Order: sequence, then C-alpha cells, then structure tokens
Amino acid sequence: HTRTLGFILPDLENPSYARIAKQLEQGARARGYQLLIASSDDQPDSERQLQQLFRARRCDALFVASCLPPEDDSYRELQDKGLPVIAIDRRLDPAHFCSVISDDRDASRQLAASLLSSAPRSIALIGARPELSVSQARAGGFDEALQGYTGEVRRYQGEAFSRECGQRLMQQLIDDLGGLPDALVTTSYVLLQGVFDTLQARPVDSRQLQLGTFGDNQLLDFLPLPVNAMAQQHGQIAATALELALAAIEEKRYEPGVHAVGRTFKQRIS
Amino acid sequence: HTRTLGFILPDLENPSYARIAKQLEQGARARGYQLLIASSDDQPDSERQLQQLFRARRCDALFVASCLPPEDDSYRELQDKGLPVIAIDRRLDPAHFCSVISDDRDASRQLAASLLSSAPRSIALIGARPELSVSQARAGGFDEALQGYTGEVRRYQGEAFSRECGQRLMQQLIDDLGGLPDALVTTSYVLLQGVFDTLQARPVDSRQLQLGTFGDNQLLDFLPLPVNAMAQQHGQIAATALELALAAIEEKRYEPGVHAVGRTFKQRIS
Ligand SMILES: O=P(O)(O)OC[C@@]1(O)O[C@H](CO)[C@@H](O)[C@@H]1O
Ligand SMILES: O=P(O)(O)OC[C@@]1(O)O[C@H](CO)[C@@H](O)[C@@H]1O
Repeated sequence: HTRTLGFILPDLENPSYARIAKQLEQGARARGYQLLIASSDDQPDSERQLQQLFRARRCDALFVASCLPPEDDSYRELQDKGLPVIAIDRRLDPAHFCSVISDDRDASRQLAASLLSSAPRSIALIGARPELSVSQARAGGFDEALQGYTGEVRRYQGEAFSRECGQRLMQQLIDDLGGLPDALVTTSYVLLQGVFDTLQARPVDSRQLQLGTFGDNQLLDFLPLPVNAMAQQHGQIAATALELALAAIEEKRYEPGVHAVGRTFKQRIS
Repeated sequence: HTRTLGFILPDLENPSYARIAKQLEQGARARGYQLLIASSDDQPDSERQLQQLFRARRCDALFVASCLPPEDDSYRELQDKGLPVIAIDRRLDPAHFCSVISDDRDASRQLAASLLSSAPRSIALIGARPELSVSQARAGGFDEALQGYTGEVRRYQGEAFSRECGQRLMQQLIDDLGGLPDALVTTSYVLLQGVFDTLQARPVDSRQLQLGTFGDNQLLDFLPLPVNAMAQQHGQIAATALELALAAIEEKRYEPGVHAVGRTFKQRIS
C-alpha cells in the first residue's frame, strides 16, 4: 500500500478531464487517499513513460484515459503485478479491464438527429483521432442518425482533440464547401473552440449555422448562435470509477466490463 | 535523480493552473523530466499532506502555489533537507525561497484605472481569500487607482476563489447598491463566472456595466458586453519556474528572490 491513487489523463487544458480529476481527488481524500495526476498529451510514447512511473511509484490503483492501440498489452502486465487499472473515458479491453465511459454512440446519434429536424442541406462532423474507440463510437453514432439522409455529408478526423485542430478542420471544411455547412457536429468542446475561431475570422453576418457539440461551456449560454450540447456527468463518472478502484483495493474484487454513463442533452436550439 | 518534478496547485478547475501545469509538463518532458500534479483545494491541511507525499516520492524539485501563512515553516524544513522548492503565483519568503509571480499590484491598479476613465457613479471590487498575499496586492492596487474618486465604492472579498463564491458576492453587491455597479473589478476569472451567472437572472437589458477582470477567456471575445482583462503569461511563468528548478537541481545554485512576470492587458473597452 501507499494510500495514493494515480490518474493518467490526455489533456490538462481540457476542462472535462480537470473536472473528473478534481472529482476523483475530492472523493479519494474523503476515503483516506491521495491522488497523483499526470498527462500523456494523448501521445502513446509519453503515456508509456508515465506507466512505468506510476508502476514504480507503487500507487495502489491507476486511473487512465488511454490513447494506446487496443492491441497494446502493457496494462495487462501491471494488473498481473497486482496493480488495479481502471479505465476512464476511453475503454480498455472489456475482457480484462473495468472501464467507466459515456454512451458516446447514442449521444452522438442523438446530437446529429436534433440538427436534421431543421432542414440541413449539408451537414458535417468535425472530430479527431479516428483510430480511437471513442471517436469510432461517436462517428458511428453520427452515421446512424444519417439513416436515409440525402444531403451532402462530410467527415473530418483531425490529428488531435485540440482548439488548433478544430480551427484547421473548420478551415478545410469551409474551403471544401465554398461556405459554411448547413449543420455541424463537433466531437468535443475543445474542437468547437477552434471552430469558433474560424467563424470569428469571417464577417459577423457570416457566422450562422445549426450547431451541436459534445461537452458544453458557460460561454454557450451567452452566444447569439444557439448550440446543442451533450455534457458528461463528470461527478458520476468519477464516483463510479473511484468505487471500482477502492473495491479492487479494499476487497480484492475486480470484474472486467464497461460501465456507461449517459451524457446530458442541452437543447439550445428550438 | 528521479527525473520527476512535483506541482502542488490550489484548483484543478481554475484554467490558469491547468494551463501552467500543462506548460510546466511539456517543457519538463522535453528536458527529460516527468511531472506529477496534485491539488490542495486551497486548504493548509491538505497542502501539508501533499508536502509529505512529494518528499516520499522524492521528486527532484517541487513547484507550489501555496496557501500557507508566512508563519508556516514547513517548506524551510523540506528545503533544508535538500529538496528545491519553487513558488509559483503565491510568493514564498523572498529571503529564503525563489518565487515566480505576476505584477498583481500594478495589474490591478491599471485595471481599475481603465474603468474609472468612464466616470462611473460607483465601482466595486470582488475578490477572495483577503489574507493571501496575492489578494492583498490586488486589493491594494485597486485602492490606489481609487485615490481622489468621489463615487460610491464597494469591496467584497469571499471565502474562496470559486464561481459559486463570485455569484454570492455579486448578489450581495447588487442588494447593497439597489442595482448593478457602474463598474466592477474581479480578481480572478473564476470569480467573474459567478458574476455572469448572477447577471443572467436579470433581463437581457439589465446586464450592462463596465467590467474589468484578472484572467481572460475565449468567451470574452464573443460577449456583446466588452471586458477589460489582465491575462497571465502562463507560458513565460512556467518556463521561468522550470529554469529555476533545473538550475537548483543540476547546479545546487539557488538564490532567493522574486521574479515578476507582467500580465497582458486586453483592453476591449474603448
Ligand atoms: O466531450 P467533452 O466533455 O467536451 O470533452 C471530453 C472529450 O470529448 O474529449 C476527449 C478527447 O480525449 C474525449 O475522449 C472526451 O470525452
Ligand atoms: O487570475 P486568473 O488567471 O483568472 O486566475 C488565477 C488566479 O487569479 O487564481 C488564483 C486564486 O487562488 C490566484 O492565485 C491566481 O492568480
């Protein structure tokens, strides 16, 4: 024992991760545990460096939102040395790991549907890291909502969940369309931020469209342009995840499987 | 050497700290170091517990945005035991320690002064943790800008740098004046969020006032209501703090003193 828990997250400047980390931290403290946090910046190499670190540091349990390929076995080895591994946000192998995630597919499908009920001629998806399960789930959801859609569709999967990537992708989209799409879905608020930057760089009378995004932000309560938002239940995700690590630690019970937590739908567009 | 560095920060959900931590991390990685982060929630008890943790982890050096008194001798003990301690944001004893901070007093003064030039009939300060050094400097700069001012002045300083606390103070202030102040200065963006919440309960037409805040946010670029902002140079702060950490690590060279980094003034109010 060390009475400390580890948390590997991909982006410190992504407020959802900080929210979850803070939540994990507070609950853990109330249980007599300390939380040590580190970021991999969504890079496999860097995550692996942190792996050996928390392994040697001998934390009692490890929370991780991973970016490693599904074929990667590395966490299996820590788990065999006794280290309970709890996946967050990005699921790990359901046959060996316990994971706490969101209903990404259904949330995405439901997000794209609400935009269709408003006549979209064209519609686009802006996302990142298409190789990750989480993006595939959100892409698949977007596609399911498109069942029998006849308008133009475009999908952009960037190289990172970032504001800059969102700006770049929104730029490519606008050039490919010769103008704004009728509707747009961003798979993360961080991406939506970059989208706003691009809409900003155009005239005021040139920034209007059906908008829907994963996540949410106080900003959206003030923006003239209405935006549908699918927000995580951060507190629930952290509560459920902590439960599992503590059960593994204090009761030597661990049962592989996914625990999905539905996102909350904020419909800012009537 | 463990090739790890530690960072004690007050609030994971304060974007400025998340920003510094990320900057610190990416820079530290490029120099072959890993960064472990932990939060204190601005409580002396929790911070002392983390104290014990990072020394057990025996990190090479420790960054800390402390909430501890000028009468808590804890970082002196740690420092004498050979661990380099480096203050960020909140200064530690300049006789012993090496701190990286903003020009809080001058930033606040310049900020309040910019609101005054509009000749408000009243102006208010909203801050928190009045006992903290950083808070005393910010209240001071505000007071200075106000010399000679003849209008109504209000000062509200809360229990915590939080959105919820910002909301409560704003509500107290409005009941005080029987309406919005003509001008308002917030000492952290996190507090301003609470102010925005309070403003939203009012008609869309009863939300105008001259606003100045510490911190900055993308939202302030899209707001109809312009906001003057003093943004930290997060990257410069982290780079300097890191430079001081390595030198102390790999040269035993460590000269106390305060390295100030000016805030960037975003003057949206004409
Ligand atoms: O969806 P939000 O709460 O706005 O942002 C969080 C998020 O979408 O960004 C991550 C990229 O790593 C996803 O894995 C995660 O669900
Ligand atoms: O001023 P910002 O960048 O919006 O927020 C950062 C900050 O104001 O919040 C902390 C409250 O503890 C201060 O120490 C720090 O300067």
